Amino acid sequence: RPRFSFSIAAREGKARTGTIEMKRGVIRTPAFMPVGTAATVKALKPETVRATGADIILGNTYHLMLRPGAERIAKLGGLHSFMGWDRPILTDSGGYQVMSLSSLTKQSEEGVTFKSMLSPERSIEIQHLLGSDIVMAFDECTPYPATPSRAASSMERSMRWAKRSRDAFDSRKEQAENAALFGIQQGSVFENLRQQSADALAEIGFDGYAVGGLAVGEGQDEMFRVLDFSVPMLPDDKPHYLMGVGKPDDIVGAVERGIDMFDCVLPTRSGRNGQAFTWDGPINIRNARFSEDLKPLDSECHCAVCQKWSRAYIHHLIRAGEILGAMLMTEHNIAFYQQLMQKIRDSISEGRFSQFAQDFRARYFA
Amino acid sequence: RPRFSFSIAAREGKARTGTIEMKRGVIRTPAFMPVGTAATVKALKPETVRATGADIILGNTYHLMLRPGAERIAKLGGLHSFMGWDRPILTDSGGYQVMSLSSLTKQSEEGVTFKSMLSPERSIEIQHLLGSDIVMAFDECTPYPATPSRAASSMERSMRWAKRSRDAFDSRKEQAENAALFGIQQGSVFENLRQQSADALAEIGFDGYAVGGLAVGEGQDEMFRVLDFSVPMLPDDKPHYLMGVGKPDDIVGAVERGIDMFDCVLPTRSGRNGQAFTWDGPINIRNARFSEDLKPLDSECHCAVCQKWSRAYIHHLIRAGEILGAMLMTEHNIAFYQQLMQKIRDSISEGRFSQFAQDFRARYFA
Ligand SMILES: [Cl-]
Ligand SMILES: [Cl-]
Ligand SMILES: [Zn+2]
Ligand SMILES: [Zn+2]
Repeated sequence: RPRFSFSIAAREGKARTGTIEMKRGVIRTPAFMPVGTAATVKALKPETVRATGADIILGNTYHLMLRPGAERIAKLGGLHSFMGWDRPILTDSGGYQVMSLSSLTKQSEEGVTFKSMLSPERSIEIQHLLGSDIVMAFDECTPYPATPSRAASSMERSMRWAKRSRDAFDSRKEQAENAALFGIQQGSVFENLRQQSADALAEIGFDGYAVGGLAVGEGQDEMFRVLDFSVPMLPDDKPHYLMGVGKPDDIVGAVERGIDMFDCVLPTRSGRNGQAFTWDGPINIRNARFSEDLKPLDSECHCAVCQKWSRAYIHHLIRAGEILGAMLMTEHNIAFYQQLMQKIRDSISEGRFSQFAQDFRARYFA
Repeated sequence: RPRFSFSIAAREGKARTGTIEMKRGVIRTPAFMPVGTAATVKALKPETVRATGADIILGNTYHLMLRPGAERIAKLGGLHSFMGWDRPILTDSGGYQVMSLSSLTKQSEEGVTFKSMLSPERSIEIQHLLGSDIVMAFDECTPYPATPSRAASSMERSMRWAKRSRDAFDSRKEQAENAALFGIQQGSVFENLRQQSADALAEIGFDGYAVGGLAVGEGQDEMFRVLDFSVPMLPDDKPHYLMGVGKPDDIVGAVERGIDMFDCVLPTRSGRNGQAFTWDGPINIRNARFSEDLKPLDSECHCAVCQKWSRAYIHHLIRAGEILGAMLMTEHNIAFYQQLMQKIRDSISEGRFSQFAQDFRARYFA
């Protein structure tokens, strides 16, 4: 396999389906990436992640650079070996969580200093030490809402940081030859800033383009409005990655607007909290109505959990605080997300994605 | 298969190896039973429990009679169906944990009343509703130390309760025809009381005989001293079950004294707390010395954890509080216990158990 090759096999409107080929494996798109915080997809062995259909996982950098440390992971053979996942890993830059999770942060043009310095150069180096396959440029995730002036200042700094990220990645031969680098479009909800950001990123040149700054509480209508004008600004022939999204209906609508890749903690985190996704909408398995329900979490789901255990049993486990409850809910939810992506890919390939989206919504929101 | 058949295939001194055949499966003896609290072996799917080599698990009754409730489990199809374990389950009577975990307990000849009535009859009924394969008679676990008078009074009540348990079990045709009933020897550390208890139990007649009251903080020397005279008092041709034991060296010495069955929470509970069993003794994986150790938990262990992950990774997971850490430590520890039992069975079958016990101790305590 090549370092990186994205091929589009079929299209319907703005939606696309295809593959990314990388040295460590093929990624089917549109793709959902389960999130690995701290070198684990919470409550799942990697073989179980793979059994759900995942082709790639996201590794959070912020936690790993603190514990166990990036240099330590490199000394131990890299993240893939360490956690036992041998397929592609996309790593975030660490910049978003440094702001969310640190104390006493101090921002400058050089980077961010924080207490538990992270610059573009150090972020790219950390991602190299982890052995990331898809490296994210280091940027500033603009708060929402943002004034036009502040959104512009933040986007402009992020574009300067994108060039620094590109140059740091290219100056490390092993990384440049074996990994890919994605740039991140910013600009808040403002069309002119989104266009300037797209133009700057395309001039630098990246292997893929993320739409940043949209998992920030703005609501689906506004997110879709921004995607409507933002995704067409990005190069058509490269993957489009919507960071931090999202709920099933967010994914469907984002694919309808040209997005190829997704990640979010919802299936894992909300699974451990008792929320199970089904084709008829989410359910909270802790509800007393499930205490004697012998049906599986979802009546059509093909996952191992739905083949073997009832709602009543999982209700009991989650109410009791049992680890197996978290394991089963997470496996089912990640499997549900992968089945959603498979239905999306198949429907685009067959020219019936518009109908699929309509049928999906009618049933999910009934 | 029959309802119950215990066959001894080989013997060395007081040690025995053989099989218990029951409707739901064969149990190889000496046997270690992983403990299922609240209808789950904590942090493991049943298929993983089986992959470690377990033939039978122990279900705690006290928790289940409270949550989800025995009648509810019966309505849902029984414990086996509920949790997805189709092999034999031994259930405790609930009497020990009612004393440990309840408030405002009130004891009488009829049974025990408590706040979150449990009589011999109700205990046997609960175990029936769960669908237990091996039912334990309801008894009083005598505190340690106990005066001779108090040990005698408690043992005498337990023998009256053993007869009530026998009669309740026999009066339920489906239970009598499909399950087995074990009686529990009491008498604290006193040889004369242990003999009276053995005689009373043998007169009633049971499918197997437990040695009760020895997982109570008395120390290994005293436990072994009591086993030395207590196990020969029980019928030779029936299984001997040492309840609540124990550490690996406790198991080896108890087998040398004629015990066939064991259960304890040590491998599961202490696994979640960071203690891993190895042929060279236990280690605490949280210790900083393991942070860069690429070896598996144990250098000879055949378990899936030791084939795939390093000490350094599991150290990281346990320090981070990650669910996968609990999963991996528990799988390894239960696998270690099953490998110990396999080595015990093979060495007795080959007439070299005395040498095995000596070699085991020399290395485990080096
Ligand atoms: Cl998560
Ligand atoms: Cl436990
Ligand atoms: Zn499922
Ligand atoms: Zn192992």
